Amino acid sequence: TIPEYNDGLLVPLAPPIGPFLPGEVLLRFRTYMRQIDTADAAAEAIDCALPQEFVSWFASNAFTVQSEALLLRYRNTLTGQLLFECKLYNEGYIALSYSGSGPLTFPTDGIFEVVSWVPRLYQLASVGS
Amino acid sequence: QDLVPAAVEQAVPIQPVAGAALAAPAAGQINQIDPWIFQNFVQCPLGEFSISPRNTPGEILFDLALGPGLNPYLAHLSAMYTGWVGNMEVQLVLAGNAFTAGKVVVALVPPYFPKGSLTTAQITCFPHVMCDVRTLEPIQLPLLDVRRVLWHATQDQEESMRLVCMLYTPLRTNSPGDESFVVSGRLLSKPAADFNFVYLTPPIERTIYRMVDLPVIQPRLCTHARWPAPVYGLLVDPSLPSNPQWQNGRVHVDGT
Amino acid sequence: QDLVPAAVEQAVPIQPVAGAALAAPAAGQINQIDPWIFQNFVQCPLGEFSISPRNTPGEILFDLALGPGLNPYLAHLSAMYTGWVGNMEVQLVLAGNAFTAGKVVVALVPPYFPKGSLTTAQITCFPHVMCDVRTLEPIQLPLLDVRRVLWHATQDQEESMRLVCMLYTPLRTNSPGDESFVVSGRLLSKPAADFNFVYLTPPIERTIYRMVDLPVIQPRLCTHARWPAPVYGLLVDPSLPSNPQWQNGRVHVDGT
Amino acid sequence: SGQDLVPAAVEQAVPIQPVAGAALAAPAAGQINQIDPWIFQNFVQCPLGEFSISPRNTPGEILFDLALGPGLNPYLAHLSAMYTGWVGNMEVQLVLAGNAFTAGKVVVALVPPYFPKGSLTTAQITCFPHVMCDVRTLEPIQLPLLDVRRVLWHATQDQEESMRLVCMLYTPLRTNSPGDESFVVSGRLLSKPAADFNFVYLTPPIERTIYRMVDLPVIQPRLCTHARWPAPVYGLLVDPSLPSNPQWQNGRVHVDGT
Amino acid sequence: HVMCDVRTLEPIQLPLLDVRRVLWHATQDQEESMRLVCMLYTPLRTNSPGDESFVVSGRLLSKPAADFNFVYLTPPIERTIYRMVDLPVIQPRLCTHARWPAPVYGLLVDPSLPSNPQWQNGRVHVDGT
Repeated sequence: TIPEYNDGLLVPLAPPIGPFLPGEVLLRFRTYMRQIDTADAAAEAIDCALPQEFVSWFASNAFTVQSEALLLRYRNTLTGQLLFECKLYNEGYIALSYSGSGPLTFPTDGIFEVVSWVPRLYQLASVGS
Repeated sequence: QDLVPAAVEQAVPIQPVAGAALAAPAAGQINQIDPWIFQNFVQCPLGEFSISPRNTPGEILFDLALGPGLNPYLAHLSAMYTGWVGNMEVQLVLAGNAFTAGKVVVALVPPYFPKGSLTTAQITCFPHVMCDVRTLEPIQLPLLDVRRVLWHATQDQEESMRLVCMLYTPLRTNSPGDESFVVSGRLLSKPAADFNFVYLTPPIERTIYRMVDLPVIQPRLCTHARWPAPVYGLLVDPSLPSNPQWQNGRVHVDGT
Repeated sequence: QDLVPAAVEQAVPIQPVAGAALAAPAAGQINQIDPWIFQNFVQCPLGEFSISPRNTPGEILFDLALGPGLNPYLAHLSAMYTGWVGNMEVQLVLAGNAFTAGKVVVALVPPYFPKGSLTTAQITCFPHVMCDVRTLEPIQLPLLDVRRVLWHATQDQEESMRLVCMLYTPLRTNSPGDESFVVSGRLLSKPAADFNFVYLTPPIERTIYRMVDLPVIQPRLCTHARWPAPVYGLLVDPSLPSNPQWQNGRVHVDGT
Repeated sequence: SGQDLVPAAVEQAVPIQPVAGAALAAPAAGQINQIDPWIFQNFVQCPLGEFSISPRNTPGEILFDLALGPGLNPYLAHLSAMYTGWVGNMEVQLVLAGNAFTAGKVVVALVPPYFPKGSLTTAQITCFPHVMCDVRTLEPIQLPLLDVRRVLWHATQDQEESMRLVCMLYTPLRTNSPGDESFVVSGRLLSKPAADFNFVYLTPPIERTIYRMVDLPVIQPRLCTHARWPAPVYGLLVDPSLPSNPQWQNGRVHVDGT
Repeated sequence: HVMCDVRTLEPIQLPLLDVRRVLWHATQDQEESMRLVCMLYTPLRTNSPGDESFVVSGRLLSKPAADFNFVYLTPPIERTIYRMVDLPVIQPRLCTHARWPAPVYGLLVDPSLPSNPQWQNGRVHVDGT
């Protein structure tokens, strides 16, 4: 959650991630930190909208926008099995159309390949778990 | 007599605009392009849309803009030149069943039209082409070059003749119909007979109009943007709150 | 005025290449073929493919190569000759319902294009023909003879103008739809007006380009390849491990 | 404007015949492909077109060596992502406009295709069609770069055996200057396509190719991180009082990615 | 471009054409017109006695061509935007200090003080801010 930037006051900061179309969830990245613990052994995870080397490659090349979102394609580079296609909005978060109920994980050995610019009202194929 | 015909085709009429006839004595050069770029419909970089049955009538499916950013050949040549003048020629395909009842209408909205919100009654007052989603052959349009200035610089803040496409009648299925059907659509375009660029510069990028390439980095060989640790997982949990307000790791796709 | 038409047909434009006009003073002979081989579309030996709904967009459905191996008449005549020069003319049919929404695009990839992996945005930059799977009449293409050399020998390691066909939009069914639907497709081809062979040799086989014939032996009158015993059974058990690493009985279909 | 230089060093005769460019490959390509007629008007600088002759160079040092292709122009190296194929010749200038106190000569030969590379000693670089020119020439030395080939065109994939253009340093560079300075003549190399250059067959413009010279990220070194320790960079500096040729293992990449 | 050598005698005339998108520019608006950019192509190779170090100076003189025209006669306005910054004709002894309400008693230099102060009074941009 947001910490205290002022000691007790308010401060301008980045707006929340959104909005999404009905039926789209936020694609999260995941690393595990060092938490001092007493008895819990579950690894505390911290999620970003985009990892590093995606905050470089932007502002090192400053692209245009030309629409509203990018149609990515996370094709697993081994044998070319298409895992999922996801929308990257211009505010810098990846939205993947999922209709399930629990956490579906993904293999971390594929290359994001761009396809095209889409409008905001684009509908993706769902994922299966 | 005189027979009238009820089925009479189609084909929106145009009056030809001037290309390099107006801009000739004010541009330093007028550069012709390859005469085989005028022959092939290639796909626009903004050439994807989808029509779901959860779209209401009046929804705008795409909004292009007449530029050299409607062609991968003309977005590559436009690094070398500083300005363009001329007309394109769009064409859209539609992958629909014979179970899908609906119709889209593709209008030619002029520049400096007040960009509020159009309705279905007002989209059909422009030069339009009516097309259903059941059709097989691709339908095409002229996308002319109505302009106040003599030529357009390739820094797109100047207004040009947009191409709006709305949903006229609702996309309803005669079958029971899954909501995950969506009718795909692609947009292909080519120059019409009067396209040319203006003034030879060195090729630079940056730009605009270069396509966004992503770094070829597998996410196991990456770094998290809120901790000095490599990335490990890749998940989507819908039980989490869907609007996080993080501060680190946020960026635009234009570098800001 | 000027009417434009939205529906305008089709028909990829070509510039005619030289056949036996370039290769005439460097070949010893120029042998004409039967003038009724130019009249009939006969099926290619690589003329089968299928589009399942489990195919993702971007998948390549076939990849031919312009040769005399695209015709059963020209793969029979090519035993007698040592080289060929000229253009073919493909045509593909598609057996689809009116329940299948999808589109394939058949491009003409030139020789010495870097054979990595194409995408959907790049397949439509070639001279292509867009065709859906719901169509009835067969659509055809010119398959020209872009080449660096004067003629092609009939030993296919020299590059020639391939013909790639991708899946543009995904093959989705408006119905609920069984996954075992697959849209069949066949490829038929004939010579265009400027085909001729080069130099008369004796007919030999071997080759290439003779079709693989199997021995007319019922498997009860055969011999097992890991024991000196005749074959008895013929089964398919999915409970066994599906990747055996045997050493006896393994062979290629090219003799190695 | 002194005329104690050599202004009589015009584009000399070379023992070569005229070579047909796009007239051969016109009926073997599948389409009509012309390029912009303002590309042929001005000499722009080659991408590998900058060299220098210090007086610490022996005779027989190869100054530049560049094959004929689309890589001799910033325009044609940009247009050759759209095409697969080229034909025809180029026209190359040479800006050797050194001081009025230097002395020395270079020799620019025309090495044919399928000539074995590697050594190319100074004794045998005169056996080709060559142009000899002083390093004090005022006007730019022009020379043609013909397209000798046995195939009807070349693919735009750089393994094509094509006509090179080697420039050996013939006699060493020296100055008769009255004190303490030895000038380094800094040459350039300008080029434009000839009247019948032509590309062959249109193709999707792929960036990840050949030529498509190296680009760098626009980020200050005070923002970048360090490749031998997890820390930022705190100022670059030279020092000739350190281990001069170290043998590190971290942060050592090639410029072909490996 | 023109690649002029640095030891030419006669001056290098060259045109500066008016490439434009509009029919005529407006004098009270700094709109984009054709620039001249001069780049040092090959470096200077000279001697120098011991001082000075032989700079090569270069000036740029201009005049209108045969088809320069103005458009529409208006009354002359004073502000402009083509005005040399005219300073007040006032000696510094009759001025007033910025920080403290006193007259000025002498202008000087001193290296030994903090060379880059951060005063918050007496700070004004030349453009009037």
